[PDB]
Amino acid sequence: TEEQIAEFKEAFSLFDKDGDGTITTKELGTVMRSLGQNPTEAELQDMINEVDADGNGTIDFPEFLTMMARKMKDTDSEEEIREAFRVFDKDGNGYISAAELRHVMTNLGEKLTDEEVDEMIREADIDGDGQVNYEEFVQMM
Ligand SMILES: [Ca+2]
Ligand SMILES: [Pb+2]
Ligand SMILES: [Pb+2]
Ligand SMILES: [Pb+2]
Ligand SMILES: [Pb+2]
Ligand SMILES: [Pb+2]
Ligand SMILES: [Pb+2]
Ligand SMILES: [Pb+2]
Ligand SMILES: [Pb+2]
Repeated sequence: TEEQIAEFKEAFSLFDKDGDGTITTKELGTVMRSLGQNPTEAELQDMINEVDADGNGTIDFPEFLTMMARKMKDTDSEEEIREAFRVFDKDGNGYISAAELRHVMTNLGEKLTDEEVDEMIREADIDGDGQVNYEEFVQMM
């Protein structure tokens, strides 16, 4: 929509120091260093390349818009998976145990045994710690 675009155009403007309608490796360098980040010229060219679809060596507003729109979908998606994880994790210690899973399953209408739930933890527990971490949760969804 019109309103959504004018929001991304402000962020775009922040990068485009010169107001010429593109973001350059050096301009992106200036912003990233405002945020306390290094970065090398090599790393900078890579960030540009990942967004510069026409391949003329800078980023234009349409490329910026297309990128930001996919990031916008990744952000929301990440924050929804994160919220579900926090609900399964009762003590908020960063790990979902068997008792926590069984307790949530029970509320979801599924009365499982500890054997059954220990099997579900084992199914997602890649690292074998005995409980489910965040990436495993994201991967298991
Ligand atoms: Ca993505
Ligand atoms: Pb604003
Ligand atoms: Pb510029
Ligand atoms: Pb072009
Ligand atoms: Pb273009
Ligand atoms: Pb371009
Ligand atoms: Pb926990
Ligand atoms: Pb158990
Ligand atoms: Pb694990």
